[PDB]
Amino acid sequence: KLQGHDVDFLITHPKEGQEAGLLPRVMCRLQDQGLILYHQHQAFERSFCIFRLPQPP
DNA sequence: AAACTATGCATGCTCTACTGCTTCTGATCTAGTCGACT
Ligand SMILES: Nc1ncnc2c1ncn2[C@H]1C[C@H](O)[C@@H](COP(=O)(O)NP(=O)(O)OP(=O)(O)O)O1
Ligand SMILES: [Mg+2]
Repeated sequence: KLQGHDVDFLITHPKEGQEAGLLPRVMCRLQDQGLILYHQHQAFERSFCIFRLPQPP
């Protein structure tokens, strides 16, 4: 598809047994960066958000 | 020699405080239902 309504990703680690708490850390880091308008919760393995994309113009 | 007053005792009622036991209430928590999303 060339058009959509959302962008969906899947995060994994080829090595077994390391992504115990990956998502909270990445989400909080992005929030510190200042891009998440909405976090589903503001250990979980799923979340939907509303990113803040800066357009080139 | 008699009357007044200092001293004390015995008892009931009341404020005040303190310690301990029991019960009630505010606060900390899992099941059911509807709804959101993917
Ligand atoms: N009700 C459901 N039942 C089963 N699987 C589902 C599902 N809803 C989603 N999935 C699975 C399959 C879906 O591909 C994926 C999430 O896809 P989306 O972001 O909800 N819709 P997409 O991005 O594909 O299209 P568009 O750009 O037009 O909005 O999760
Ligand atoms: Mg999507």
